[PDB]
Amino acid sequence: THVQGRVYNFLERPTGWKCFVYHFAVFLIVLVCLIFSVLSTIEQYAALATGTLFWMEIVLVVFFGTEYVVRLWSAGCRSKYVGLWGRLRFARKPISIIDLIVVVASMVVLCVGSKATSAIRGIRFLQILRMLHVDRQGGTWRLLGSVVFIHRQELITTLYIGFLGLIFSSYFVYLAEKDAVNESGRVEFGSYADALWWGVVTVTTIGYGDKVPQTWVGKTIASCFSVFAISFFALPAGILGSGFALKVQQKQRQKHFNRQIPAAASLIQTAWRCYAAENPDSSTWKIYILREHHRATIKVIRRMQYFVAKKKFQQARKPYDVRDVIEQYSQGHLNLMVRIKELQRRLDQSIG
Amino acid sequence: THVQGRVYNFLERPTGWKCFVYHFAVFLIVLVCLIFSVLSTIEQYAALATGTLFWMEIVLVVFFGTEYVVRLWSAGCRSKYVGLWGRLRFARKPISIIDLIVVVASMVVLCVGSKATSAIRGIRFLQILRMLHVDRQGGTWRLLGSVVFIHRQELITTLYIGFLGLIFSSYFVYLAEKDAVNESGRVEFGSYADALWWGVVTVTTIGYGDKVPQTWVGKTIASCFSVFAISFFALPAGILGSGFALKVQQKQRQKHFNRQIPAAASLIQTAWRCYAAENPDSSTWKIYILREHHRATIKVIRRMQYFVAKKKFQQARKPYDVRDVIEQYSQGHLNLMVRIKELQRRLDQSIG
Amino acid sequence: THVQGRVYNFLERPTGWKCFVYHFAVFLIVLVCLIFSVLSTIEQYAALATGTLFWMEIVLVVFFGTEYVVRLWSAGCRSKYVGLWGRLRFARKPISIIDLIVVVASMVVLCVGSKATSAIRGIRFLQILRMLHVDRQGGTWRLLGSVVFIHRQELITTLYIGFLGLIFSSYFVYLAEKDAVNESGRVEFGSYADALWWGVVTVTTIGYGDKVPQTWVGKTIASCFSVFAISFFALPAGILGSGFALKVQQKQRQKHFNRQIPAAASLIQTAWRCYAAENPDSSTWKIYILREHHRATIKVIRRMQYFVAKKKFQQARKPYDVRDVIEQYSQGHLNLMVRIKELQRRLDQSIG
Amino acid sequence: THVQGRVYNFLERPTGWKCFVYHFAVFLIVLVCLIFSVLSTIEQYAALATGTLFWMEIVLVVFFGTEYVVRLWSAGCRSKYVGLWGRLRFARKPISIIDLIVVVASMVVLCVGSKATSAIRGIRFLQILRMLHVDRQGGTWRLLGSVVFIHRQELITTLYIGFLGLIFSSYFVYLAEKDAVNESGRVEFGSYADALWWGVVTVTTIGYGDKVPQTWVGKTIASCFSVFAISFFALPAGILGSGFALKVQQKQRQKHFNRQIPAAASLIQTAWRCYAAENPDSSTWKIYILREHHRATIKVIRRMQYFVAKKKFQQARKPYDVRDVIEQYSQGHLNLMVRIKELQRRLDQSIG
Amino acid sequence: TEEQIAEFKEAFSLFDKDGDGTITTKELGTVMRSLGQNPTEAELQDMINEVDADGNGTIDFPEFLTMMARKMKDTDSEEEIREAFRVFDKDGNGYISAAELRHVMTNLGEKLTDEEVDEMIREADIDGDGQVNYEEFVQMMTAK
Amino acid sequence: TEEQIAEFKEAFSLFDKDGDGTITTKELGTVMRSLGQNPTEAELQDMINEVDADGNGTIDFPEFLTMMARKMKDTDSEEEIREAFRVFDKDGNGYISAAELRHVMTNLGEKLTDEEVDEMIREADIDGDGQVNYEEFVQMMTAK
Amino acid sequence: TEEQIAEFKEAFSLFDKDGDGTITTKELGTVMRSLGQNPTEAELQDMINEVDADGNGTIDFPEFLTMMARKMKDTDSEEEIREAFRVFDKDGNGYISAAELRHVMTNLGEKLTDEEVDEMIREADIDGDGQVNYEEFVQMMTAK
Amino acid sequence: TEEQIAEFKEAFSLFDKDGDGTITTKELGTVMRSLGQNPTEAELQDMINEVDADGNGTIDFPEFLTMMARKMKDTDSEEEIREAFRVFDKDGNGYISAAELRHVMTNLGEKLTDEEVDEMIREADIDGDGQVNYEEFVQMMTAK
Ligand SMILES: [Ca+2]
Ligand SMILES: [Ca+2]
Ligand SMILES: [Ca+2]
Ligand SMILES: [Ca+2]
Ligand SMILES: [Ca+2]
Ligand SMILES: [Ca+2]
Ligand SMILES: [Ca+2]
Repeated sequence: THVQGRVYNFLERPTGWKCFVYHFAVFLIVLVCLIFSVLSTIEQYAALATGTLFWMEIVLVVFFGTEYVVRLWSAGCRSKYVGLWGRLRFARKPISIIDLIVVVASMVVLCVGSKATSAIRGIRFLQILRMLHVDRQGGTWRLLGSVVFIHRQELITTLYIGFLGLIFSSYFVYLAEKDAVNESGRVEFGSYADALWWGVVTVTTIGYGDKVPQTWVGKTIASCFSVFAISFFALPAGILGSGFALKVQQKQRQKHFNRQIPAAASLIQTAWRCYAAENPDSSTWKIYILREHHRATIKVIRRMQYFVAKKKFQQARKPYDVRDVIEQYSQGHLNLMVRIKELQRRLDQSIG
Repeated sequence: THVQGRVYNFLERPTGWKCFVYHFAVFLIVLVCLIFSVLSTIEQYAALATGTLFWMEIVLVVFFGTEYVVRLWSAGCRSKYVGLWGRLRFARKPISIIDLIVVVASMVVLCVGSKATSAIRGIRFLQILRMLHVDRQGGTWRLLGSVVFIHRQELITTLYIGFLGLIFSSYFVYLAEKDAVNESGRVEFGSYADALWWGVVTVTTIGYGDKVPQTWVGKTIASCFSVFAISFFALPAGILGSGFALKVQQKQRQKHFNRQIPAAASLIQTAWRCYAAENPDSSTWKIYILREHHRATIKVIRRMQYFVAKKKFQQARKPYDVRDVIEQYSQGHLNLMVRIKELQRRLDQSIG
Repeated sequence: THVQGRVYNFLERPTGWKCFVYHFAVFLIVLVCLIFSVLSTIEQYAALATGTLFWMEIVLVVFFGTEYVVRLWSAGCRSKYVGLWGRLRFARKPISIIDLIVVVASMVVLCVGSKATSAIRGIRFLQILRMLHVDRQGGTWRLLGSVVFIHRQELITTLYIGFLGLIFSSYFVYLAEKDAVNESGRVEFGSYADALWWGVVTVTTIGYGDKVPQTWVGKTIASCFSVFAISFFALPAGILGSGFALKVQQKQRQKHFNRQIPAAASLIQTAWRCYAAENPDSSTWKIYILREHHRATIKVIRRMQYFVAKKKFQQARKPYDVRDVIEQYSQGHLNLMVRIKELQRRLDQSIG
Repeated sequence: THVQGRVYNFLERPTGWKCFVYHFAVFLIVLVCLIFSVLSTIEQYAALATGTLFWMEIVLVVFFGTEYVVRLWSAGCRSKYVGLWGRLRFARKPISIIDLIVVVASMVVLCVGSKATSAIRGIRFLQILRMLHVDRQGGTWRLLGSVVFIHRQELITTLYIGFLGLIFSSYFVYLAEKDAVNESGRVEFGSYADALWWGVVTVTTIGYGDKVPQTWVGKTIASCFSVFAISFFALPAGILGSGFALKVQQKQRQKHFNRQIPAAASLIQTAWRCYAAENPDSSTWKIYILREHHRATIKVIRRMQYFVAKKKFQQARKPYDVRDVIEQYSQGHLNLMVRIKELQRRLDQSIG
Repeated sequence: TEEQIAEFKEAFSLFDKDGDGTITTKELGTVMRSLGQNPTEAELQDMINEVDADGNGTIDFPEFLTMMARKMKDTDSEEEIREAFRVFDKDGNGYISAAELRHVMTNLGEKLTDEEVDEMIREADIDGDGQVNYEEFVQMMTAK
Repeated sequence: TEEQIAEFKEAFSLFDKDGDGTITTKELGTVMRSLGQNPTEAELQDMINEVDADGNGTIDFPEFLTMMARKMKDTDSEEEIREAFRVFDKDGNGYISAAELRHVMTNLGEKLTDEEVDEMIREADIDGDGQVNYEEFVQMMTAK
Repeated sequence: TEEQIAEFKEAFSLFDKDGDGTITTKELGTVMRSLGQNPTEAELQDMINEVDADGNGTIDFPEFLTMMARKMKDTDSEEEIREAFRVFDKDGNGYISAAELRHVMTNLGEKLTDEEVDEMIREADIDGDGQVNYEEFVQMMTAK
Repeated sequence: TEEQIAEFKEAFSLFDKDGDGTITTKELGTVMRSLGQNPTEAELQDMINEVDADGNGTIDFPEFLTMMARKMKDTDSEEEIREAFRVFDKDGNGYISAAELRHVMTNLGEKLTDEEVDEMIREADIDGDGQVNYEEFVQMMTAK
């Protein structure tokens, strides 16, 4: 079946320009629905947008219901999704769960609200949840998650130290400004919660201005805290940006995809030979053509070869590095030395 | 003969100190015009600046028209711009289009508006548009565009996730602050549009302060959103800055321009030999001196040599990398092994 | 025998999931105490939170007092902490000092303040101090400190130049705005201290808005200062983030821990042989199978070998670099040349 | 003979801990003078600080006047500063000019003001200028300048594009908000100058809040401009921080200072041999031991050797790179091939 | 683990043959040639490097025990085998043609013999469809 | 394209001469020497590397077909030839002197024969003015 | 002092035996073989590289004096020896087993002789406990 | 500059002899050995690399002219010589001892002859003080 694979490539792994146009049109219609949701809150546009909302939501719920069914049927092209259990394995993905929730809640809203505040809050939140539909493969989420996980120790360090600085500076400014009254007669720092709110707003470099220290002690503490602890909250962006740039730069020194074909074939062959060694009557035993004690030796040599193949396949999928140069020189020097030893042995044997 | 090229190098691709002085003077007088336009909006300086504007704009439109004509004539020094179609190819460029528009609209304004609000709005926009005249080659735009295109996946990921966080946090803060009334009796969060405005101002770390959450739920949501989603909007600057620094660092390991002369000559020669192989009566067939079936083999060997020449020219234009070390070692080891094999062969031939 | 080691690994160097769960629970209970401290300042929650604080503080002071004693006993598993002097050497660590202070001040407060404003301020500060208990090994502090120390010259340069810019711009804006009166009749820039406060808030990109220049000279100076001197205060975050990313990238090219076993063994052996050369009747003198004047030469050769072993151990603990490639090629080329010299010498000796 | 050098190393190139303590004390006394200047502007502390300022300024002007003379005398230890013209060469340096200005203006102020507004403004600015005295060698300024110059194209690109975006967005927001009146009846955007002030404050992420767009068109334009053009102004900090981190990382792969001793000696020797070739009766002509026409060839071979020595000295002062590996392999492969050719030639001569 | 240590020691002794207590490149190559494989010196060095942890260039009994203590049923090993199989997966649907699999197995890498390639195809046969599923293949390979 | 496959198979068989189904450096060099080229081993390895995709060191019929299916009329190929020509463009106006072009062609790279260099100059002749326009040369070369 | 200079000059003369004023790899190897150590050329080059500062490939008297003027009692040297000892520390508590220490010393690196290994164990014996403390070992090693 | 091109062509012809129009490592070494310097092949390749721009491995007349058209009186050359002199400057005050300069010149790098070292010291003698100023040395060296 090739039609199933073609529609699966159209829907879940788009490539070309037609699929991009289709997905872009879906994104635009979802964005227009979100804009209408925004306009529904305004007083003058409340009635018109809500009146337009009903038919737009009917059209979208029918379209997405049809497309979900088409996609779930087309999932059978893959091997993990063949059969009933494969279909309900497809349904357990987070993106498919979100797609099902958005559609089922849409029908529930259309069937219950049509018969208040909740009846419109639900649909407003549902057309906000539809923006997750853009990323079908989760590529953006995986790209962010890999870099976040790699720099997790640095991120945790910066967050922890920044939180400590925030807590301590907020307490000190609260002590300095506990009783102060500004213009218009209002105590801006009436509690440690107010001090913490001021500290968060200041350390995130927002600075609304609704709470400002007014004593000289508070201003000095705020000056030092703003100078120092702000960098601890600006650090994660720099760490993640430099990481992203470093991965992008490393993408230019990647080995060609055809360079791992022999390594992958060798890994499969070595793994299967290790597997087939477990059969006493296997046909893999005639490679060594009586054989009674050689089996224990062969099963060890095969395991060693399998480990070597694993190492080679691991190395074939990495970008170029100094380790590659070192290994290449080691192998070349060993081969050259072996050749010169062969020359010496031949000369000594022939002429003495 | 060379006067056209000299004036083209003066105008289009400045180099030296005279051209730099000319371009700097043009930039200064354009900036003075912009400052006068700014002063024209002030009540006291409206009359004086506008009175000074007329003669300055007449002088500028005449000078820029003459310089545009001179540049268009001098464009024929190149080979792409020779002739009528070459001139309209030069005029089609975006910078030449902007230059033509700024001049023609300047004459139109000076001939229609001179003899109310639009007649000065247009001239102000036109002298705002004159600052694009500084970059004749588009070097800044190309430098930005290359780095933006290279890091496009990371930029799209950060923008998409930041937009999602903005939308969701704005909705939650709107729900938390829908009915709250601050001092002076004003509902700051009266709609999701107001919540979105607050979210943009907060997530971009501006913090005007015209909309601040006033409930504890809203303040907690704003605290978490400010801590987290702000980095997602500060990320693009870090990504692009690290990219720029990485390109600058890579500029110090570039191969000398003279190292690609043999490679370029070889590429041209191989491409022309592949082209000339298509002629049965060509004079390129006497290199291999009845030739009937050798031609099918020669046309394949020449294509292979052309591909090798393409590879070598591509490698000659890149900075040094680990791939260069690996290729150099491979070639050297192969040559050494061939030499030792020749030693063995000679010894066996001579002494047996 | 080993129970002391198991409990030390449970407490001071946690590994696994049980220790992580224990430490996470401790962190959560400390955070709950901090939240109760925040709620104690609010008027409505003042009575309930303070009433709940007493029992929770008693429970925590007993738990931490027991755990401190258990940990101090368990410190004897190591060799530096064996015995009485080892225990008081453990007690001198900053983290142990903080742990002792938090408990002793807790008992002092519960025994004196319980039997006032200070009696609550002190306990609030003490349960603020309990957040330092999370980092037992100081890993975050050491990770920050290493990168800060490495980039110390750049950090000092940026801080010094930013401070100079802040001082000069604040003085100029003070001169420009000394006599200005804004709306509501209040001189925002009444002194150089006010100008400095404005400068700090502006250069840290906070911008509360309580002090804004109102003259055109002040606005122009503020515009230039904001455009330029702000980057000098945003620089440290970028420097430290790029440094963190560079260390993380360098972590992927580290040599395996088993590669330094021969180097470490060789360093120990060479150091001990240098030490044992000092004994005239030592048994290390029989390596050379009387011996009167050879001792002065042996004691020098051993020192040279010790220095070589030190170099090898230093190199074995570093990540891969171009120096490794250069040294490997040097050694391999020397060996190959020696082998070819042996070939030539053998041929000339045998045949002449 | 060495006293002058010792005091010069004490003053201009401090090293150790005594010189560091001296310079630290000078920095602290200058900072205390700056704090007193700040306190002199405050109304309550105006009299006391000004009264204390007289004696402090007298003591400092005498100390700095004595130390300037001591330093100028001690400058003769170097070779560039020997003699009268050397002393006026030392005095011409920017730091020495600043030191002379701060002292002469101090004496002038203390002799004229003591015997109104300007008489205090000048001395306040003079104690502000004393902070430049800390950096005697200009190390921070040179470190900043090198990195700024290296990334000059990127910095210019970002600044130019950000300026264009600021200008255009300010004009569009001015058009959108020209006639709008906020609460309290005040036109925040009364002119393009006001729009430009708003644009600078917004694009630098300060956000005072004294000017905020109030129409939906203005808010939309401000939202897009804040999202995009802010990164163009945050870029320079990222570029410079990544550059600083890259230089710091490059500092760990620097060659030892002793690797350039032979190269420097060879460069000096080759340069002097090229110089001495110009003398027909020189004693450098006996190296080739009459000689009539060999001079033209010798003077060319010497020039070639000088160029090679220049290249080697340039390479010896750089950190390790891929070029070093490539050159090392090229030389080693050439030597090995020459050795194998020698083997072949010897064998063929002997037996063939 | 009496039997396990006994058989591992017997296997180690079948490689050592010297009583030294270390297995070298020469001894490994000698045994391999006794089996009839004439391995290259580079191949033998690669074989030794994996087992050898300390870095002295030989294999001690602790290293032999550590290497024999591994398992191919590991989740990472299964993922590695699947990723190796994905290189020859053109469509990406988890199926590889029987003819392409046979060609790759016989002509690339270790160059498996025809009889063992047919044995693998018999084992990895989804009712003789002709487009073998390489996920169940890895499943039963790692099942052991 | 059945005729194209037939001619490609004929050329592959002419290169092979062995019936194995792969082309090695030895066979490629043998044919090149039969034509009178005496190529270096490094040159032969470089020639093999481009065509060889799988990495086994030889050329199969699919690899031969893929290599024969390429084109020099590609836009990237045209831009590459123009960039190669710009290395000898002193000004940047798209013109290169006939004498300089002849010197470069005869004395650098593949060292074209004088007769074929004059043939190239005849083909790229802007009315014999002596300053050839190298963009028209690439235009005609890529037109095939 | 003058005695130190005199003995260092005597040692330098013993190494040189030539009066040139420089020590080369050939001379160092000659003396080492006179002691009976047959060092490798790479080993001799490594030995020369540390002492040789200027980089000319030999050892002058100032370089010899600088090398002899060092000391193993340095804090960095003590920390380095401790770090080397921590590689064989399993628990991390500052104790290394006597059997493991003996095996490592005899079978790794310079391969110390059995008699000197027993001498070290006698020196590094905390009342014959069997789990030697390697901190006091480094302490007394760096004491002199 | 007809005379300049004249003697440059004369020198190029003296180096060439073969008449081809290029100078190779073999010809350069032949002339150098005719002068009596027996240069190494690596040295000859290094000498050729600087002059050779096109990269063909030889030296054409334009390359020879470009190399002969340089100058040692350049500001960068003067700064380079000063930086080379600063390596042996201990204090950093711009003075280097006569004995240290003589030792470095005779024993490092090109290993200048004693007679020319004394000639240099005579030229670089500030009234026979014994602590020569290496700035005036470079100043008059670059004066030419
Ligand atoms: Ca052996
Ligand atoms: Ca081992
Ligand atoms: Ca074949
Ligand atoms: Ca094949
Ligand atoms: Ca020419
Ligand atoms: Ca020496
Ligand atoms: Ca000849």
